[PDB]
This record gives sequence, structure tokens and C-alpha cells, in this order.
Amino acid sequence: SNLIEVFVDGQSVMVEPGTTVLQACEKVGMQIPRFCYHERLSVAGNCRMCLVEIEKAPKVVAACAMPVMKGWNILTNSEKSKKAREGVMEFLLANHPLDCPICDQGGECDLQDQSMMFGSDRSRFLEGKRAVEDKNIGPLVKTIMTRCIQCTRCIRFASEIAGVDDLGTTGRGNDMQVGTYIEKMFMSELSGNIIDICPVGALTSKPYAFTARPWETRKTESIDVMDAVGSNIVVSTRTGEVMRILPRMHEDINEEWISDKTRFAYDGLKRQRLTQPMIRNEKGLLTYTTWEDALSRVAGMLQSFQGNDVAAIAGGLVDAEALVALKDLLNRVDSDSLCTEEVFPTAGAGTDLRSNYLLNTTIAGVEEADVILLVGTNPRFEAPLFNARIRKSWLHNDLKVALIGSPVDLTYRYDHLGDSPKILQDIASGNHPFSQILKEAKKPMVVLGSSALQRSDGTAILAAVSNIAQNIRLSSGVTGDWKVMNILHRIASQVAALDLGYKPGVEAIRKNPPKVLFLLGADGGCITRQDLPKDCFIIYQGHHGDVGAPMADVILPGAAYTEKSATYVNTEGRAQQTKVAVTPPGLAREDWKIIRALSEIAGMTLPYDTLDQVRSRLEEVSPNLVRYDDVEGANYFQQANELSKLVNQQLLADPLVPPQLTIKDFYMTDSISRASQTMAKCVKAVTEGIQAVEEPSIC
Amino acid sequence: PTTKPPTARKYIWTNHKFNVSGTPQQYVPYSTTRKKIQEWVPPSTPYK
Amino acid sequence: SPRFRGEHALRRYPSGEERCIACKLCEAVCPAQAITIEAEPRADGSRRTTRYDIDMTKCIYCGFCQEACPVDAIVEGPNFEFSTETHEELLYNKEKLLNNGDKWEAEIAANIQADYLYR
Amino acid sequence: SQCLNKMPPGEIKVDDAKVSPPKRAEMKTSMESLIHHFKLYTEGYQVPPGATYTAIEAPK
Amino acid sequence: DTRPTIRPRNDVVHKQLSAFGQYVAEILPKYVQQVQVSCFNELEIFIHPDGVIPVLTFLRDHTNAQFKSLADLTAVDVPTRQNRFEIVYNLLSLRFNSQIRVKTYTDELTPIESSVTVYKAANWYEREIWDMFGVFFANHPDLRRILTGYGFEGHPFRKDFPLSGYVELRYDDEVKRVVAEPVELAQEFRKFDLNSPWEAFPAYRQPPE
Amino acid sequence: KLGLREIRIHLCQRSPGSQGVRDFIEKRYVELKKANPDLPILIRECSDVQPKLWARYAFGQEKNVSLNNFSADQVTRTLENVLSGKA
Amino acid sequence: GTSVKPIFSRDMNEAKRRVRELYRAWYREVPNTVHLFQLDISVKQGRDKVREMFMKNAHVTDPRVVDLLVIKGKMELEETINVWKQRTHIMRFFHETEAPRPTDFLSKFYVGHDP
Amino acid sequence: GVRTSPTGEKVTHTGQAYDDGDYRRVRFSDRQKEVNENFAIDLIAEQPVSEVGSRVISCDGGGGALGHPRVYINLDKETKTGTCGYCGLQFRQPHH
Amino acid sequence: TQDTQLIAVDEKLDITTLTGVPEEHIKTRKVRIFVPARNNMQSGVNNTKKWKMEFDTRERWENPLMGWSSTADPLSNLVLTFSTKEDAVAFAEKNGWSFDVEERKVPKPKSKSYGANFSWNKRTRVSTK
Ligand code: SF4
Ligand code: SF4
Ligand code: SF4
Ligand code: SF4
Ligand code: FES
Ligand SMILES: [K+]
Ligand SMILES: [Zn+2]
Repeated sequence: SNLIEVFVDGQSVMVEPGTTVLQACEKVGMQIPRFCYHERLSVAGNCRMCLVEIEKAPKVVAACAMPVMKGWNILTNSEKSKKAREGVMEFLLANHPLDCPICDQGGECDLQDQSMMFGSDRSRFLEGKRAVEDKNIGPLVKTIMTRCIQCTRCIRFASEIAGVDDLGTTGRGNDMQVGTYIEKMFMSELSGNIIDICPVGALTSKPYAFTARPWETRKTESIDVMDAVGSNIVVSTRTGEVMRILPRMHEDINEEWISDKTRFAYDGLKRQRLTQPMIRNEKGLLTYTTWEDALSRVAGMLQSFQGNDVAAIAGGLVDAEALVALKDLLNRVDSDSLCTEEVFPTAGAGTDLRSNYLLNTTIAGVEEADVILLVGTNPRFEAPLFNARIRKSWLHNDLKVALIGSPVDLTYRYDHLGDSPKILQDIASGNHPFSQILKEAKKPMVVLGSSALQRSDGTAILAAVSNIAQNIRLSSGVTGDWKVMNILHRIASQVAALDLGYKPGVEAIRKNPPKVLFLLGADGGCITRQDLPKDCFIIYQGHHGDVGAPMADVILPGAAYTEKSATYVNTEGRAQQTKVAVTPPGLAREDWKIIRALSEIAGMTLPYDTLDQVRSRLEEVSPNLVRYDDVEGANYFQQANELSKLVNQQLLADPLVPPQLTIKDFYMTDSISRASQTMAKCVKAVTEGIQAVEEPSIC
Repeated sequence: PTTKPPTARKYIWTNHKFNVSGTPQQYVPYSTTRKKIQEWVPPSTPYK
Repeated sequence: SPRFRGEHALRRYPSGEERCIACKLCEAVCPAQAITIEAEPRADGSRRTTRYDIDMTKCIYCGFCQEACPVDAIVEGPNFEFSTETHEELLYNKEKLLNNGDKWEAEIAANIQADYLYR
Repeated sequence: SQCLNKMPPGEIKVDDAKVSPPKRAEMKTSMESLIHHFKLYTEGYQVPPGATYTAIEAPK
Repeated sequence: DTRPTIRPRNDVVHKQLSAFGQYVAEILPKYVQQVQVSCFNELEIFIHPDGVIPVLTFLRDHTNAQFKSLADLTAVDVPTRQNRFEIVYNLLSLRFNSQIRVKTYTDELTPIESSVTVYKAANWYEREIWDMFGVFFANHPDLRRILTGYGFEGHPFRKDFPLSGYVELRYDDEVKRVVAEPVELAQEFRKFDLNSPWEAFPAYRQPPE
Repeated sequence: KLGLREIRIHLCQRSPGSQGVRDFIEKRYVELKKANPDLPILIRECSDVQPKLWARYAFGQEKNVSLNNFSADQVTRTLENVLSGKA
Repeated sequence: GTSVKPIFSRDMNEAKRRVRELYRAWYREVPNTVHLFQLDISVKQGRDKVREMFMKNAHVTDPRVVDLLVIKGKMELEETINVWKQRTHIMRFFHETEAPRPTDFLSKFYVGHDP
Repeated sequence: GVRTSPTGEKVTHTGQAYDDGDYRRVRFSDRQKEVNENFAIDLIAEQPVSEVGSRVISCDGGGGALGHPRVYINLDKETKTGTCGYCGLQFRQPHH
Repeated sequence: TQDTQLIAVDEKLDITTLTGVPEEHIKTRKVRIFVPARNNMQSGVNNTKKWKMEFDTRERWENPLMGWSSTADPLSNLVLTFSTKEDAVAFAEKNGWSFDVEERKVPKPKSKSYGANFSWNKRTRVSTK
């Protein structure tokens, strides 16, 4: 009804009015060369490489910012456009420093490739080049600013995507330099993404510095397990060793960004690893032993002790196959004490209804809502990609945010309604003024963080927010489907566990102390030996022994997310799978294989013997754990609300304080992050000051 | 070398060793890089 | 001739610092994949190979590495009488290549001096 | 004998840094020569799609 | 010259080759599927696999073709195609000093009539295509492995075949024999992913699908 | 003791074959949970899934029961015998 | 579409006929290999291996496939007849130097991370 | 400088020395651990830092084509000395 | 078409016995049909236009002598290319390899506008150039 016809090299293409010349060219397939244009960031038009020729027009237009009009024929390969590209690249390459052998961008440098394709093969520059003093912005991004082409893409990314306005320019002319002027580290959860944004080696990954070349690393696609967003990543490994994590575009989960805890945490999978099985000797000292001895010990203890004295506290980074394997193994000994480190209110519907513990309207739905109400959450650190999506919707759609928890730095400005739990009840009763806004918004959204559920009054908070959702649902201003209630999880191996039937808590252990405990990747340290009865057999199956394995008696080494092909479910309900990039170190094996072999040794052999068989069993327990990259929308909010309005649990007076309220708390959260060294340098950088990040970045 | 002597530098050797194959001064290949994966080094307190 | 291709060797600057900067052009251009390079930022800060192994039993002595090197770090020395009684002695390490560079430096510097203008 | 008596002056490789590496003197001085040398010795020159059968009178 | 680096282009040869391509297309419309002349003046005739014996014979016997020398006979394996194997015949005419290319297609389990009767030089060539790729040529005087070792299992030149194979050789003193074992390399072949993510040649730009 | 360890109802969202199951979970579920507020009745739904009922008993025993094209009363009846068939 | 060219046989029965005569040739041959090639395995110890090789690919049902392995087995017989294979080439059929591999899941889990 | 590990093995410039409880040391007995005594880490340290009197300076490594690609170092920070990324030579402004 | 008593061979094509692949490397492997993701380091999409088929990574240990990446998986560096997903799955079924095809992700068409950088009422107004 509005499509306008534009020509690209003669071909006729229907383009929506407002389409730029670059997108019209992309429709045909031609990719206009560019440096300063990023489809996620704003259009700048300063690189001047998108200069393309329009027929019957004696002026090369900027395809990155020029909207097409009817009858235009974009001559991409015209002689004038080719000469313009050659001149612009000559200007770019004039003052560039001869750092290609020493620059990590070498082999994946946009400048190098565009020079190879759209550019000359020599130089007519017979003068002295410029040189720019390097600038320090922390222990993550090494800056060699003499390589900067001043595309200002990092500045735009910091301003819009990251929110913090600490990057910019200084001066004019050839001496105008991109930096922070005063010394101030670019500290944000999404800071490392600037390394991807920079088309040149001006901004580079410090942990990856001078370690590998782009053409030699094997790329394996996988799913992040640090946070609960489930960002898709590419593990680049060479010589059977993880080298770096890059983002992979998904446009729903993480756009094309990742957090810092996702990027600079691969080193965590190189220290404090469990490689060979450990058993307690006659002094109670952990000693290396063959798999046979440890498995025999565990099998004997499982055979002897049965009933409710058998238990398993699933960890936070565990997969879905291992969870179902452990569930079946403990079910065959009639043990239904499968607990999880995280606590989710089981009162009322509980895990019975999926929508009770799911971010129902998906991450991509945030870009549609008009009012967002976050309750007792700090999405900046709990789920950095979710906060990035909220900011993205805040910029364009002018979405209005409202916080019920403690005041924090959420990049974008929010309206702090307060920090007391009682406010929720007010919004339920309509006494609070914001209720009017909630009833006036056509696409309202209510998000409750899983950290808020960690409190003693989690059931009361869930009941209050469900009352909010029902109150705004009875008024039909909310559109047809528009699932309002949302629960934002933090632990990756939570939703899947809640899908399988694991108890959303650890209270089963305290209520019924078991004489054997299967710590499966459990490192939160919620339950210790003091809570357990004496002479308790503790089994730890994990990769990094930090808070768990020291407590256990058998330290059966498990496999990590980069070392297994396994299913993880994000907070929206989508179930993705990570693929193997490196094999487990030493004698460590896959988690599900360990559980199945233990079941075989103990006698109660599990049916599944292959990964496909375990996936089939996962389908048997839950059919939505195999529909990979498919959000299975839940329903029946009314039933969950009706079951919720029976407990009448009373809110407390303690303010809703998120566990993480500063950058310092974001880094060292899980076992891999704790064992890593770069996150230690990061917490050091943020804690004391700027003096801890000085280094010779000249090379 | 008597007329034109080669340029002198510190790192250049001062005793031209011949083919050291056979003699116990052979060359044995070995990895010149450190470890990649570290171990957990379990604690010493019996505790349990 | 001064262009003769023989035993591979790693040269170094007159100051004493190695010329190699681990740009991995030689490893990326070797037709036989005979070079293995692992790099790591040194204590000073300069990027140098933590491992630079060249497998003489797999090398084809093409000289492509010495052309690819942008700092004239790796060269094919004039030595050709380096036969070994055991196979393992032909698997060159970084230390062995550096020893070759320090041993044949007098010859290799003159050979490059008499040929760099042709390149 | 004819080739020895008719050797012409000129260069040795096609004057195109995208199919022939630049001179070592130019590589260590200029941006484009360094970039082209890097890409040629790491990636190589992209040959246009197609197929050909070229034969010569080898001494066999 | 104005193009000291660009290879000179001959257009008279292009016209002659195009004329002969139309000639061959008109002569045998039964098998000739598509004829094309490359930019560097090489003519390729794509025929139906049933036209292997007839078309070649024509090109060998016609007064206006007189292609009496099978220079090369080879195959190219493209897994993404239905009939992956693509057999190529290169012929040279000494009377009209011209080279021609006749290219046919064939899947894994479809036979091709052996051109040994027409070109007796093909007899060895065919075996190679059988050994390297697995294309079986019916009506062949003797089809056998020509390059691979005796008892080899597989067709090495197939794309779905590792360059290191599956089996290596060793000498075992226990059996005093040159035994074969599963392959196990001391250093795995480092697969380099060298491919610029920027389009090289605008001319060969596949239209979007 | 097969004390009815867990119920798993796997119904499809949109196909008419699970329609009756939907009606059941629409209406005859709140009172069901009120009856026994300990049963982990699982309603894990998925697209393109034949409506089925799994009854995990003690010691890891399961008996799948198909609910294809069942009515709301039909699903109710086919579940009541399951949770009433245990002591 | 569903109907395609044949290699040699025009039905499964003729392919089975060709398999039968190929087995005929191999079974008649085996003792001649044992004597001529100076093998040390017993005659039956080669005939049963011929049987096992025939039984390996006993699941195929596409005729053209059956003709293809008929030709391949004919070629291997051809190599075995006119001493084109040698003692080592023939002995490769009996995988002798290869250590026995385990079949149960438990041993595979004990030995390494493989399917 | 090359130093001796507690086992007796000399450490290379890469900090490589086989552990005491490592069987690989068997290869070195009746042989020697080939190491290079001339450590590049030390040898570049005592090279004097040139007092360049300009804001920026060009380094080619000496010898023109014999050296490394010519790069320009910006000598503006008074707290550090500009070091060439190819050869390691340092430069410093004359007390600014 | 083909007049040689053209026979119906409806049953699906299978060359598992005509490739020479050993027993182990034909079902315990799992190929992966996927369109490679764009290298986020760069900004070119010319490497995301052809489907690729690859095999699961296996054990990669260190050589005791020098430390190489020794492996015993022949189908580790072998990756096929395909013009379309259907052809790739046809190749996978033809060779009898278990697969798990991932759909081709496509960048969603955005809506760029230079004017929004200098808006008067909206929050897209940039604070810098
Ligand atoms: S950014 Fe690095 S690789 Fe790219 S042109 Fe500059 S020095 Fe070379
Ligand atoms: S530092 Fe990088 S991203 Fe920032 S302006 Fe310079 S080239 Fe662009
Ligand atoms: S000269 Fe030797 S080391 Fe250099 S590329 Fe050729 S084979 Fe490799
Ligand atoms: S090409 Fe030269 S500088 Fe680059 S890695 Fe090889 S030896 Fe070192
Ligand atoms: S991309 Fe249009 S000018 Fe930078
Ligand atoms: K970059
Ligand atoms: Zn220098």
C-alpha cells in the first residue's frame, strides 16, 4: 500500500518508504562497504565509505543515511562509486599505523578486507604518519588509539546500548581523538562488546591479547550458561583449548551482544578443575582414585541407604540431561527429595503451571510493551541482556519503567515507586497512583526477579504480583494474549529443573535431613554438613570445586558447558542446546554418563544409554525440552492465581534489596567466574580505583 | 673472513659446535609451553 | 648461492631482542603445516612466541616462511649438513631454532645483506 | 641463445599487489603494501569462479 | 599498453567458438543440454549422460570437428547437487588446433557408457574416475583400482572422505607383517578458516533465493 | 508404596485432539489441587503433542495413558481412577 | 522420479543370484589362498570370514547397491587370484593387531569420552 | 638469565621446566635440555632509552629493509617511555 | 528418458556400504546442518550464505613428545558446503548420518532514520556526534 519501487543496478526492488539506500542495496544482495554504520547503533555518516552513485545525479550520496526515493537506480559498481571508495580508503589508510603483524584484528580486520576488495594496491603517501597516546579504560579492553579510524561506533554504543555516556571525542581536525579525556574506566556489564564494535584493532580483548589468530580457530556454536538469558555464543577453540567467546546474532535472546561475565570467563575453565575422581582416605584426606573405586563406593552407599534419606541438591550450572538422570536414579530408590539451590514459592500452583515460573511474554516482547514494573530486581546485573532489551525499548518506544526494589543504576531513568513490599499491595488495591497508569497502559508488563523470591516472604511477593496482574487483567485494556506476569530467573539451571519436577527450594533437606546427599554442581553453599546428620555421605559431581567438593567425600569430576552437548532452558522457556567444543580435562566425563554408569554399577540401570536416548527421556518428562529454539507459550494464569489466593502469606517490613547492586557484585557469582582470574582483575579495578589497571598496552 | 670479517654481535656464539648427533650433547625435542589446565589441589584439613 | 635454502633459524635484532613477534604469517603460509606457534604476552609486554616449533621431518624447504615474515625473523640458513641419527632430533623447538640463529648469524646476516635488494 | 640475447628490461611480477606480493621494501614502509602482503600470505588472492584446462608442451 | 597487467582478450576466437557451439547444438539437439564459451575462450558443452558415446563420436569423426585426442577425462564431485559426480571430457583437435570440453553429470549409482570404444585412451582414465570417485562405467574392458592400494575401502577424491583417510599402516613384529590400524595422527591437520566475509567479485553474484 | 508419586499431563496448545484436556485444565483443576495439595500434577504443554497422561509411581514406574480426543468429563474420569486406584 | 536406471540386475532376485555366484567363487577360492599365499589361518578360519563379510552388508535392499558390491567383491576376488593382494593385504581382513574394543556402556565410560 | 629449577632442570625464557614428578624428564638424561642462554627478556632491558626531542618518532629497527616495518610512536605521556612494538626499543621526550 | 527397462527403485537411496566408512564412524557421529554465523569481529555477511555440514568434536589430547593436538577422529576437519538445506539433509540421509538441522537465522529488517538522531520530543536524540 506504501511500497516504493527503487532500482539497484537496474533490478527493481519494493522498499518501504524510509528505507535507506544501504538496506535497499542489501535487499538485492549487494553489501555496501561501510565502517561507521552498525545496524544496531544509530546512523552517523562520517566514515564516508558507503558513498554510492545515484543515476542522473552528479553527487555520490551516503547510502548509510540517504533515504531512497521513487525511480532511483543505485549504481553500486559505477566507476564514480569505485573511485570514491578508493579515495576514501586511501584517506583512511594514510595515517593508519603499520601494526598489522602486531595487531590482533589481523585476519579479521574490516579495514584489511575492504582494502583487499574495495581499495587500491599501493600508496601515494610520502609523509610522516600521526601517532596518538594510548588510553586506559580498564583491565578488559586494551586500547591502541593510533589505530582508531574515528568511526565513533564505540561512542554511540556506549551512549545508547550501554547507557553510560563516558566515551566521546576530543579536539578537532586530524588531532581529534576518541576516548574518555579524564581517566575513567569504561565499566559496564556490556563493556566488552565494544571490542566487537571496533572495526579496527584500536579496541581489543585484553585476555585474548596475543594468543591466537582468527584464521586458525575452530568456531563451535553454543549457549551461554552464566546468566539465565541464554545468549547464543561462538566458542573459538584451537588445539583443543578454549580461546575466546564471541556473540552470535539471535535477534531475540541477545541481539548480537553478550555480557562481560559471558565473554571473559573462559579462563575460569582452566583453573581449580576437577579432573580425576577423589575419595576420602583413612585420614579423611581427598586422594586421587580410579573411577571404579569411587563409583563402587557411591553405588554401595546408594544401595544400603534408601527411602527419604537419599537426596540431591542440583547446582546452578547443571544441564538438563544430568537433572533427569539424577531424578530417575533417586526415584528408583524412592527418593523424591530433589532440591535446587534457588528457592521459588511452591505454595499454591507452584511448578505445576509453567507460566508461574516463566518470563511468558519473551525477551523480544519487551520491545512492544509500554509500561514495565520491575519488582525487587536489578536486571542490569541479574540479566544484562534483558536490561539491554529494556533500554532498547525505552529509547525508541518510549516505554515507562517503574521499580519497586531498592534504587539502583539501571542506565535508563526509571520511576522509583519505593522499596517497601507493602507498595505492591497498594497497587493491588488501586490506592497507589501508579495503578491508574497500569490500568491505562495497553501493553503492561510485570516482572518479578527470582532474587526477590529468595526471601522468606517469596510466597507473599508472588501472591501480591499475581494480584497486580489479575487486577490489570480484569480491565480488558491489556490486549488478547499479552501475558503480563513474568518471573526473571538468574540461575541458568532453574527453569529446566522446575520443568522436570525438582523441588523449587532446599527446604526438603532441612525438613528431612538425608544420610546421603548428591551435590550435583551445587556451589551456592546453602546447606552444609552441620544441617546434615552426622556420618553423611556427600557426593559432589562438578567441574570447579570451590564450595562443594571440599565438603564432599567423592568428587566425581563432571563436564562443563563448553565440554558437553546438553540442553539449557532460559528464563523465557526457550530450550537451547550447547555443543561440544573441547573434551573434558583429565579423567572427567559427561554428567549424564556419570549418573548412568553409577546406576549401572549400583544395579538399578537407567534405560537410556545414548545422548539421543536421554533426550527422548527428557521429552517423556517434558515435551517442551526438545523443541529447540521454540518458545512454548504457557497459559492458565487464572488457575495459578486462584491457587495462589489460598495461603494468605504476609509480607514483611524488610526492603526488597537485590543481592547485586554494584558492578563489583556482577563479576564473581558462579563457580567458573570465581575460579577465573580476569574477573578478579575486574573486581579489583572496580573496587579500589583506576590505579590497578596500568599496563604496557603500547604493543 | 681475514679480509672482510663478519659483523660482531653479543648473541653470536664463540665456539662453533659441530654436528652434535650421536654424542650425549644431542638435541631432545620438548614442549616449550607451560600447563593449560590446572588442578584443584584438595585441602589438607580432614574436616569430615 | 646466498639464496640457498637450508636449516631453518630464528634471527634477532642487533640489540638482542628476537625479531619474531608471533604474527603467525609463516605458520599460515607453510604448505606443509610444519610450523606450530603459540603466543603469549611476555612480562615486559612485547608479544613473543611461547612456542615456536618447526618440524624438519615435515618441512619442504620452500622458503615461503622467510618471504612471509615481515620482520625477517625466520630464515632458511645456509647449513645443510645437519643429518641426525634419530628422528626426534629433527623436531625443532624454539630453543633449538634460537640456537641456530645465534650460531649461523654471521653467515645469515651476510647472506641477507647480499640478497635483500633482489627481494 | 635467443632468450639470452633478447632479455628485456622491466619488473618480475604483475604490478598488482592483489595477485603478487609487494616488494619487501614497500611492505615495511607503506600501509597498502603491508595489508596486501598480510592478506596474500595469510588468505591469498581470490580466483574468480570458473574452470579452465591449460596445457603446455612439457619436455615429456 | 593501456592494460599492461590485464590479460589480453581475444574476441575473434570467442566468435569462432560460439559459432561452433551453435553448430554442435544444432547437430545433436537430442543430448546437448547447454553450451557456453568462457571469458578466456574455452567452449564447454553440457550434454545428457546418455550422449556420452554419440556426441564424442561426432566430435571425433565429423569433418568440421576432427577432435581426435582425448587430452583429459576427469570428474568433479559437488555434494550439494543431486547427481554429485560431474564427468568432464577434454578433447583437442589437431587439424583445427582447438580444445573442447564435454561435461556430463551422474550420481553415485548411475552407470556411464565407457568411452573406450571411441577414445581408446579413456581406458585408464575411466578406471581412475572409478577409483577416486566411485562412478561405475559399464561396458568397460576392465574396471579396477588404478591408484589406491590393494584392498582399499572407499573413494578418496570424494568430498565426504577425510584427507587423512581412516586407516594408516604400520609394521608389527608380533605378526611380522605390515598391518593396518585405525588412523591416529601425532598432530591433527589444523583446519584454517581463511575466507573473507566481504564479497569479492560483483560479476559472479548469485541472485537471492 | 505406589502412593501416586507424580502426574504429568502433556497436552497440545492448539490441536483439537487436546481440546477436551484444555477444558479440564480450564475448569476441573483448581478443586483437584485443593483436594490433594501435595501432588506434583505437571501440565507441561507443548506444540504438536498428542494429549497424554503419565502416572509416575514409586520406585520409578510410569504408565502413560493417552488422552487423544477426550472430553473434559472423559479426562476427569480417566484421571480419577488413577489417583483413586492407589491406597 | 521413483524409477531409475539399473546397474546389472533388474530385481532383487537377480542381485541375490549374483551374490550367490560371488560367494561360490570365494568359497571355492579360499583354500587356494590359504596354500598359495602361505597363510597360517585354517581353511575354515577363512571361509567363515568370507561368510561374515557377506553377512555384514546383508541389510541392503536397493538392487543397484547390490550390483555395486557384487562388482567390488569381484574385484577383490580378482586381486586375490593373481597374487595382486599380498599376505599383509589379505591378513587385513582378520584384524589381528587391533586390540578388542568394548561394547558395554560402562567400559566405554571407564576408558574415554566417546559415544 | 637462565636459572636452575629445584629438580635441576634449567628454565627457559618461556618459564618451562618439567615437574619433579614428571616422567618426561627421562628424555633429558644422558642428554641436555636445549635452552638458549641469551634471554631476549633481559637483553632488551639494558638497551638505553633514546632521548628523542620530538613529540612522535619513527622506528624501523635499523637498517631500513633489514629492520621491521616503520612505525610511529607518540611520546606524550611523561610517566612512561614509548616502546616500539616490533623491536622493544624505548624512547622518551627530553624531560618534556 | 532412459529406455533400458527403466526399473522402479522407490526405496530410499543408501550408500553406507559403498563409501568405505568404518562401523564406528557412521552412526555414533552426528552431523550438523547449519548456516554459519557471521564473525562478530567483522561486519561482512558473505560467509553466511551457504549451508555447512560438520561432525561432532571428539577427543583431542596432547602429544607426549612435543605437545601437538593429537586426535583419532578422521571426520574432524571435514566440513561440507551446500547451497540449500534440503540438499544438505539429502546428503546426510544418503550417507546414513544422524543430523540436527538448525534453521537459518536472518537479521530482522531494522528501521534507520538520520532525523531521529535530532528528534525534538523523543528520547532518541543523541547527546553527541
Ligand atoms: S586494525 Fe590492525 S589488522 Fe587492521 S589495518 Fe590496522 S593494524 Fe592492520
Ligand atoms: S576506537 Fe574503534 S569504535 Fe571507537 S571510534 Fe575509534 S575505530 Fe571507531
Ligand atoms: S621453508 Fe620450511 S618452515 Fe618455511 S614454509 Fe617452507 S617448509 Fe615451512
Ligand atoms: S612470520 Fe616471522 S614474525 Fe611472524 S610468527 Fe613467523 S617468525 Fe614470527
Ligand atoms: S557507513 Fe555511510 S558513511 Fe559511514
Ligand atoms: K575490534
Ligand atoms: Zn622498532
